[PDB]
Amino acid sequence: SEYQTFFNPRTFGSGEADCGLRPLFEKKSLEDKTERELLESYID
Amino acid sequence: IVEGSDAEIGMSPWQVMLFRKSPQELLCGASLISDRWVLTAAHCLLYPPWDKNFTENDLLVRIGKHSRTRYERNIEKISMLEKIYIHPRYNWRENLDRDIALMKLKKPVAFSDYIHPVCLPDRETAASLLQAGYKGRVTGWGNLKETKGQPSVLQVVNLPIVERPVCKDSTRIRITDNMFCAGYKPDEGKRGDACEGDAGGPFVMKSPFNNRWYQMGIVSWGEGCDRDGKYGFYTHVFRLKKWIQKVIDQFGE
Amino acid sequence: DFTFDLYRALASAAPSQNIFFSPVSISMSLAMLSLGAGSSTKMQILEGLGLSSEKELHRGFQQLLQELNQPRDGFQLSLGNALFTDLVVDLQDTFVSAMKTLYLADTFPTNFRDSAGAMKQINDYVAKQTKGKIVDLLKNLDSNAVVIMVNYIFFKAKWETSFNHKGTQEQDFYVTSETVVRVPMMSREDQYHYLLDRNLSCRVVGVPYQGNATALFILPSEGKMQQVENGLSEKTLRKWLKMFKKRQLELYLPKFSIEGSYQLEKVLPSLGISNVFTSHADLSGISNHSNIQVSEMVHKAVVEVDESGTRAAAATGTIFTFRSARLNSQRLVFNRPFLMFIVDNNILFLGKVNRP
Ligand SMILES: *[C@@H]1O[C@H](CO[C@@H]2O[C@@H](C)[C@@H](O)[C@@H](O)[C@@H]2O)[C@@H](O)[C@H](O)[C@H]1NC(C)=O
Repeated sequence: SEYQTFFNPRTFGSGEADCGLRPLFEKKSLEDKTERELLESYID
Repeated sequence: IVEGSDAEIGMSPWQVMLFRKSPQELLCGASLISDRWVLTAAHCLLYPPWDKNFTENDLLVRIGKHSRTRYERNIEKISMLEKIYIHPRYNWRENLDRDIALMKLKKPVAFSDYIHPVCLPDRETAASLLQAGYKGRVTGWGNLKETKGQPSVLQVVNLPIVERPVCKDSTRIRITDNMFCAGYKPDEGKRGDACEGDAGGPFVMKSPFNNRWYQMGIVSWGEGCDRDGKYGFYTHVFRLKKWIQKVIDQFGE
Repeated sequence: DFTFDLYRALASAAPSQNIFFSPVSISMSLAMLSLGAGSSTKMQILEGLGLSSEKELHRGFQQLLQELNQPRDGFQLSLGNALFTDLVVDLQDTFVSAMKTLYLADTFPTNFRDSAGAMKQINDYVAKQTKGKIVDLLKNLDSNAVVIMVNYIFFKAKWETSFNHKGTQEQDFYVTSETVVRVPMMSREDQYHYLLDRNLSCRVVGVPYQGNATALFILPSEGKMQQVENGLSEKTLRKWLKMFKKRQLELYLPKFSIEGSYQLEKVLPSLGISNVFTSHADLSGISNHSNIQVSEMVHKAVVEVDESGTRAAAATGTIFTFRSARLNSQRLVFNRPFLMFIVDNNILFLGKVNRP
């Protein structure tokens, strides 16, 4: 999962580098019940 | 949230609940973007005509929650606020343009399986994801219907982004580029919308390019909830990113 | 100030009783009286009114009386002044003229040696002038009166925002912790100018009338009425008006008519204005006769509080709707003795509603 940080931890605090990856889903290779609907909306 | 469903545990770990105090009650939704910063809507905190002006000392935030009313031991965290920053050009007199506020936690919150920050979009991700037809997700503990009808647990609803011309024709209010609208069209056969109590919450989208969740918007205003031919409006997070950066740089340390 | 010293004097003389009068109306009455007074008699009156220049003083009231005379179709205000003088009292042209010109007040020769007759003459005149709103001004006219000054004022205006007459319901009113009475309680949840005075320990709510006039209702905290009364002053009033903040309230206010009738000759002396009510009164401006004095100075104020307002009171505000949670509503119930002010640029009315 490629991500380039934009903020500076000195003022932003921690957490940006690993942002948006959920411990109980992405990090466990598990999908929630409706995210497939979102991914399917990108098909055109 | 109208026509949504119960969120799964840890499904929205960046979800933040904003409260007022003495008496303490749900005020709005909000989102965690780091262990010291939280995003919400300006109208959750300030509205001169009603003498509404919630400051750090009048608020508190609960993080890592699922239940709307039950305290969740060793899971939820309560964080006081050090300071709040509302966009100086938040247009409360007309259309709630730039409906955004940043809140700095008095003490950093520890991450867990239930508390984790959401990403803010870079230019490419915003251009790639914030497009008409693509669906994003809104979460909150607000009312289930326009007209006490409150959910037992965090609600979630997926909604499609709407073309700007359609958003504009749907309301008499002057829409700006710092706003976008979302929701299903009368002919799409499905429903859903944010409602009273959901303001300040996040409108997120999952990037298929890096599998990460990005907060594209902040639940802002609407006209009623889930009405035919109407759409909910959201603060365009990317367009206000320069302001976010400025505020964080000036007050973050 | 004088207005508040008088308030306390009246409340002290009649404890646990309704108190209600018009401060500006009494000030006018005194100013008018000073036109025929002299020496120390006049000085006491002026000091009482806390008085720039006399010419300015009278000019102000003359104009003010003209304005309150403009039938503003949104108010019901009847203000009047009149002097009844015994038949034998020779009146000075200058005084009679100044009264009619500056205060639009007439002087009427009266046969006070015929109480019943004079009393009916006076009451009938007042009733006529107040369109029937202020009747039976006098209830007991002491014989051998020399001069009787009467000051009356009726008021009833539409609220800026109406009270749904369908929301008005009879409720319990605690005149005391032991005495309860049923009174029609109006109500309306909405935003009101509100303030919590921790110093005096009372809650103050402002309810505006159609225009620049507003009513202030003060609910002291349990057992603090006396404490609030003692704190009443121009300074305190100014403060309240300045610290007001719009607040969502579930307001419960009694629907009522309140009146107050006072023999000011019995209270003003203790406030410094005594000479004019004695045999050594210097009223050389009114008459060249030596036994001239104000026998009685009657003031009667009547105000009616109802639901009537300008607009239907509702909706509006903005086209968009907030998605933040609705404002928390606080409960403010006036079900025990409260104070009331009605103010424009001046204090039109001040009183204590001990029993609606
Ligand atoms: C919001 O309030 C801020 C602080 O106001 C002051 O402190 C509070 C506790 C009250 O005592 C209030 O009367 C004081 O003025 C202001 O600095 C700020 O301007 C207010 N919001 C805005 C921008 O109007």
